[PDB]
Amino acid sequence: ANQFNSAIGKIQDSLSSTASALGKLQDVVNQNAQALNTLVKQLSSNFGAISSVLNDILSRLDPPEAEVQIDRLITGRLQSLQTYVTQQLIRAAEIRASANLAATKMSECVLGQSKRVDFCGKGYHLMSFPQSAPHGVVFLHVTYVPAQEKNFTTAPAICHDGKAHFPREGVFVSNGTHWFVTQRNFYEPQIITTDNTFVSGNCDVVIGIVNNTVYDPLQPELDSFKEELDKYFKNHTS
Amino acid sequence: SMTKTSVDCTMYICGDSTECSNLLLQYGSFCTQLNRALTGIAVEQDKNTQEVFAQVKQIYKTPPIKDFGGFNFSQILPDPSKPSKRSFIEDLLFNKVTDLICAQKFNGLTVLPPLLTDEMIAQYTSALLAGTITSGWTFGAGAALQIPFAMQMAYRFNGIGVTQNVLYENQKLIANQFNSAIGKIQDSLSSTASALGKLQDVVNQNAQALNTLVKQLSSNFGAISSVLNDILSRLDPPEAEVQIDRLITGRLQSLQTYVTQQLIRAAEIRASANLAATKMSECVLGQSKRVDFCGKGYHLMSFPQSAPHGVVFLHVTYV
Amino acid sequence: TDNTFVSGNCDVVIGIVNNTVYDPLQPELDSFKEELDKYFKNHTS
Amino acid sequence: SQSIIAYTMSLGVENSVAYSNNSIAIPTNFTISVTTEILPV
Repeated sequence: ANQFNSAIGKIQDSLSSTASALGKLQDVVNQNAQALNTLVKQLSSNFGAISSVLNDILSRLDPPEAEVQIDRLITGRLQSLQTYVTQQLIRAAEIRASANLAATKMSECVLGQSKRVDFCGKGYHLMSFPQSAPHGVVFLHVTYVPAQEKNFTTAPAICHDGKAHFPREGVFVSNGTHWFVTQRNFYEPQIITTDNTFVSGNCDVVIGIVNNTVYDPLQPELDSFKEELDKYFKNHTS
Repeated sequence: SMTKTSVDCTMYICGDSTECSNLLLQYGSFCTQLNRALTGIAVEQDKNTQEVFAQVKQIYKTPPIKDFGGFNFSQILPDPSKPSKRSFIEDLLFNKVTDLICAQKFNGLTVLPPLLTDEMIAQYTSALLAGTITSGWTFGAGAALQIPFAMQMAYRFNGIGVTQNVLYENQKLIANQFNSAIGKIQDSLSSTASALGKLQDVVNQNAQALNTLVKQLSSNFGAISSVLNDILSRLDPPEAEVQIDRLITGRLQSLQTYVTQQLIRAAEIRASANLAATKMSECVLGQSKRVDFCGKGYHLMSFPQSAPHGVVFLHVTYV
Repeated sequence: TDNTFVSGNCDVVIGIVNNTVYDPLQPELDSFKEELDKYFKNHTS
Repeated sequence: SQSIIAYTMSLGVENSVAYSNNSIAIPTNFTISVTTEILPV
């Protein structure tokens, strides 16, 4: 509870203090601003003609001379307009590719839970929170990352009765005294039992197997009965 | 990544001409749009190297005493005894991919050097290789967890539905199957030089585009002569402005045609870079259950390798 | 019984076959019952 | 007394992870991290 609430507070502080994290969206505004400005500023260029003003060419030069100068003006503008449209088609292919990626993360990270690496963000993905953004969308990804680690002693299998005991879930760890079973994602030491392992093959086919005693939870409960039932059988004879 | 090129509008259209430079002012900002477009391509070429080659900011190293359980990584890992850091496979990957540079730089076509050198590319590869070997799947989702490599194959088999008992019994059989398969990779890349043709098409695409862009200068474009010194020394200044304008309009469309083609090829190379960045994270760092993504069969591990203007992935699958 | 689980009955499943499910507790307890028979004869002897 | 300096690109902190057959590392703790991604639409 204190880890998530403090992390959201860091997102609020990082978003309020740093305004450049949204520059990916500010680039979209800049690309459109530079494109809208370039198209209108080319109207003042002469485009190989005498003057860019169409009212000055028509009211001065003769009709045979005016049609030639205006032809250079119109053709030069069409090339500038086709250049604008061509640049818009290129930015259209880039914004649709980013939209397909946003629609993919919205489905896998937000709606469901994705196990993909470096897709929903660094670490094991847990939940994703979408947020509205101008000309875009912002994703808040909550992930699971480990913090503290410690080196342990391991072994591929446990040899008890002459057959290798492989861990059912987790791995084998030991501090140098007794062998424990714990998960890979977190350390929760447990006693080796028949329910935590399974018997496959023998002890010879395993390279690096160690010898230990697999605790049978039914062994003390059945032996306690052999003690009690013999005490009952002794009373049956008396 | 693709070859970074920067073309000056002035020297390509009309060089060493003051009268033509005044004629270019009538066409406005055409240099600004063509220069920023080619500049934006060169910037995106370096962004593809940061999103693909270097996944993490932590460099991982190989321990001096190597016991991997019978696998031989000497071919995939770089050789420290060589002057240039590379592996045995990357030695062929660099050699099978092929002055024209200085000749094109004389006409105003500048080849920009890449920000990320090939030696630093091999370090990012060796860092991801040494991390996949020692840390397994742990270094990608967080701090690197020390795990023996023999137990790393057990988890990778449990993910595809294979009980780890097959590993410990077939440990000697799997050792011979992997070492023999990696040996076939070096033998196939040495005999067949066309396996890298996907990268050779990128070099050929830049070579044909730069050469054709220069060949457009030899055309007169409906004028008397394609040489600038001829028009100035033959026709009067009032008559010369007409013939020079014919060379300007043609070479402007020829330069806009090259920029248009490069902006289209830039979208194709970024799409392949995003696919390489996705396979770098899912196949190499972690283990993906996706089909026909990390390679045919049930995926196990992925080994990246450095390649000119690209990256080579070595995929190990369970068939 | 540890490798399988009980769901439904034999009449609902289409294509079910008849066989014996080995329970590792049966021979351990049946032999334990034989020992109790031997233990009871030891207390009477 | 500051100026522009030139240097070779650093490739990141070099950390050699230990490796052994009988040694393993398991996390004793964890954390909950929140990240932000901005995708234009």
